[PDB]
Amino acid sequence: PFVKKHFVLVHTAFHGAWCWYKIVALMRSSGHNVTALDLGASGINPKQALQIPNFSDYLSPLMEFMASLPANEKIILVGHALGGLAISKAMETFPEKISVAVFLSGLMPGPNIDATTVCTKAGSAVLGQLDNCVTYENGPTNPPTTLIAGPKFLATNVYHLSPIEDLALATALVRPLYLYLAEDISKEVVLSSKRYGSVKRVFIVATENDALKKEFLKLMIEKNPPDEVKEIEGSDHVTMMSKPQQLFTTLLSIANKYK
Amino acid sequence: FVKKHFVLVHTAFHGAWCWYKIVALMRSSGHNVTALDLGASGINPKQALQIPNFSDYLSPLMEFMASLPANEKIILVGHALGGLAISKAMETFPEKISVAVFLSGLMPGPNIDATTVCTKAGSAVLGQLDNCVTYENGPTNPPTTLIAGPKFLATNVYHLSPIEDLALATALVRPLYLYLAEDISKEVVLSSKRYGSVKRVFIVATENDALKKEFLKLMIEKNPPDEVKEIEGSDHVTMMSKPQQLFTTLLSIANKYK
Ligand SMILES: C=CCCCCCCCCCC(C)=O
Ligand SMILES: C=CCCCCCCCCCC(C)=O
Repeated sequence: PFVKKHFVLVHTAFHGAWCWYKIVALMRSSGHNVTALDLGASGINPKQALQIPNFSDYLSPLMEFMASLPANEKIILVGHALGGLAISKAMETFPEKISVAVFLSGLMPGPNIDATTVCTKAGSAVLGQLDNCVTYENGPTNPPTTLIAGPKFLATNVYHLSPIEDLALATALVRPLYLYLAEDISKEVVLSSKRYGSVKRVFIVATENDALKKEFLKLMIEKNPPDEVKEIEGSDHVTMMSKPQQLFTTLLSIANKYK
Repeated sequence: FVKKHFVLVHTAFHGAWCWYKIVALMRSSGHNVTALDLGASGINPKQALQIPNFSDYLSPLMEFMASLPANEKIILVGHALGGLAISKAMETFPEKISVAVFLSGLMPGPNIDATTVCTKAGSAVLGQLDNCVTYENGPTNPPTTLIAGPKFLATNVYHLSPIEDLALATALVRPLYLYLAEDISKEVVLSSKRYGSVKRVFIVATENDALKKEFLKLMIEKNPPDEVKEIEGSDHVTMMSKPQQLFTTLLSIANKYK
């Protein structure tokens, strides 16, 4: 008995809706509804990084989408890494519209390990890594304005287990990420047990993730326990690129279990 | 093995991203490749309304061509609408191009000009299936931009390509400013001494469109190239449906016109 479901996919830093193309295809092909979103200044979003210094505007595309969702319609919300922040806010704001939330190697802050804590730890693994660089559109007196992912950083830390053509796709598509202030992030993402915590949650681990160490990972899982943790072996950070079929079946299974 | 430099130019709605399979094959084989985004294409910062003049659309390529030291020749590949862009580049920097390749591209010449090839190309897209136009200059002025619908992409463009590539494109196609024939005709002027001096190869690649193939045959007849090659089983986006074949063809062309 087929039950049509609605998957909503949220990308990580530098990326956009385009990174899910293999997953979007498998979904639409099986009869499910899927929405892959471009966050602020991501993918083909019209905004430029410098134009959106407020974290609020980076998340607006998902919040607007969440608000426009029809009555009584539930979705399986999936966030990849940094996208974890975006969906956490969506969970806190519209808990009743989310069947189950999935954190794919996602930043999963909780009441006992706030957003800024997770953002600082995350920042350390990206800033200064290989050829990644920052800009100073506001002068040396102020914090760097944006972060730009380098091709070597992508090939080594993110796409090391993915098809080489996927690496080429990424280099031609990744955009700068405005370096949002922790203070601003801390005010936008505030989670409570009664709302955020009432949403079924599952975390997916990428066994060969070289972008986000398992140390930091186990920390979030331990300090903000999900309803379940699943693994995907042989996957690098971008599971949707390196292990698409496995991620797809894992998502259908998760969808079925929490419907 | 002589290292070479391939410069790829996309067609309407697309961007440098559509060449990802070809770009991957060239880098791994040792060659250098540049996949550019034209104005308001791919991740180019401009929005269609900001580039109402065709010159604005071509700027990323003209700009790239100028930065090239005359001694570093390239193989310039233009796809479909991209044919107009490389034609302009052929006229301005003729000596920097070893050979110019038109992948089912618009190939205007002295006998069949830019406005002619354009009007024809546009009739195959405007009003087709779920495509639509916008009016940012008011309801009384001609439409400003053309947007590619997903059904049109599935049926008329990616019909012979992997389903994921259709999904990829639906997530990345951007609007195209509806340039004026008058602007285009004035921007794309070609002369036998410059444009005509560049080695030119046309690649035929289309499958279930007799009229499309006819139009393509009309340009080859009116503006004869130095050679015509063919690729079978390709839909509109050969780089998606027949990657390995397109790649092989490009290397062959490159090794022959050093
Ligand atoms: C505190 C500054 C905000 C910037 C957030 C940096 C963290 C991004 C983590 C995701 C890494 C990736 C390649 O997906
Ligand atoms: C004078 C009209 C110029 C605008 C014509 C736009 C149509 C694009 C045709 C090329 C087909 C394609 C997208 O590959």
